[PDB]
Amino acid sequence: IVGGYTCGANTVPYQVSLNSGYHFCGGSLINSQWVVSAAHCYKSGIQVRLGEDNINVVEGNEQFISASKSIVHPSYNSNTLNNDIMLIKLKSAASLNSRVASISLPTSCASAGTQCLISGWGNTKSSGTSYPDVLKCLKAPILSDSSCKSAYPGQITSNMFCAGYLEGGKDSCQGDSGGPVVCSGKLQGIVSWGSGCAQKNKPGVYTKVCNYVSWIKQTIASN
Ligand SMILES: [Ca+2]
Repeated sequence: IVGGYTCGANTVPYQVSLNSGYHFCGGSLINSQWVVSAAHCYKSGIQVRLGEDNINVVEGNEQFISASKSIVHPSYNSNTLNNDIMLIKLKSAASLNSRVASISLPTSCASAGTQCLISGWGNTKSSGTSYPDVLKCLKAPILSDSSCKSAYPGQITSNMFCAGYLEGGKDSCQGDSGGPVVCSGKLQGIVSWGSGCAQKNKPGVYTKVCNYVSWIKQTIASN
């Protein structure tokens, strides 16, 4: 996260680190047994890490749980990142507590201007690399469809939205992928892609979760 702030330990309790020897993507807990993340985060042998703040330090509220199964969206296109969403089922159910809490799925889409909390352990530098050890947060609005598609002509689908600031300086970044975009108490977005981080006229692109709710709920119910 570039130009965000330290969330504070466990203030985003649905936030998950996906670990395969090291943190490589964020994810969002959606019930005790299921995490949503970006399909481009797909990797064999994920351990989901819940309750994390410092990802480098055991602070005492962690649960580490192996994935039993990943289901990438049927229509996921890795070239375009269209349908950039996947479900990861936990080998055993997370123990839900104040630090490990699921986030509601949307019952409808949010509109342009709605303020969202984006969080993650990705790069905090606009040009260079510094990765934080504690979870970073950014409040950012949903951008207009038109400003989204204007920034990335020929790349934005009805399954994607932009959030952030056209002026740049504040964005999600490498390491944040898969992570939550929460607006008004719902998971509206997943950290998907972008052109660099926090650049002018290059806001973050997010998987539009509200298009996927029936898919998630059917899939979870059948798995
Ligand atoms: Ca930790």
